[PDB]
Order: sequence, then structure tokens, then C-alpha cells
Amino acid sequence: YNYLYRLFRKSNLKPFERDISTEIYQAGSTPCNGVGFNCYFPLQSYGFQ
Amino acid sequence: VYAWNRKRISNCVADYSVLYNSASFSTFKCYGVSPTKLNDLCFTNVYADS
Repeated sequence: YNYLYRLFRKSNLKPFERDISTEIYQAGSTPCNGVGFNCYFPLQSYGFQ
Repeated sequence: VYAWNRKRISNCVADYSVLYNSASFSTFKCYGVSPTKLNDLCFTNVYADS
């Protein structure tokens, strides 16, 4: 689980853009206020086996 | 669950935003598609397995 990729972003990356941000992603129409369901942490792992 | 009931949807308009915005569900997940993109798409059939 040491390897990671970004699952969500509010806009596409530009060419050779790099982004370390871990701010919560509002997937629904209802605001997240920095904290869950439809309010997702944006980095996930392949869990390689 | 051995006899799982399938609905086939055809010739109809299917909203997923009522499904993903609803607080009712203890889990919601998607594979091969973004959940935010679903409402823009069109398909020959849609299936719901229950």
C-alpha cells in the first residue's frame, strides 16, 4: 500500500503539472466543509500482490 | 441472492444523480465509469440486479 494514485480532481492537470494536495473532494451537490460520504479523500492505492 | 432479481431498462431516461446524491445508502461505488459522469451517458440497455 506504499504506492498511490489520485482518484478524483475538480479539474484536469495541465502538461507536466504536479499536485501533492490532499483536500477533500465534494462528489455530491452538498458541501463538505473540510470533512466522509460523498466527501472523499482523493488518494488511493493499488495494493499490489 | 441465489435467485437475484434483474430489471432491464430500455427506451427511457435514467437519472443517476438521485442515486448518488441520496443519503439513504450505506455504500455507493462505481467501476469503469466516474459516478459524476453517469448522467451525460447513453446506452443500448441498462440493468439493475437486486
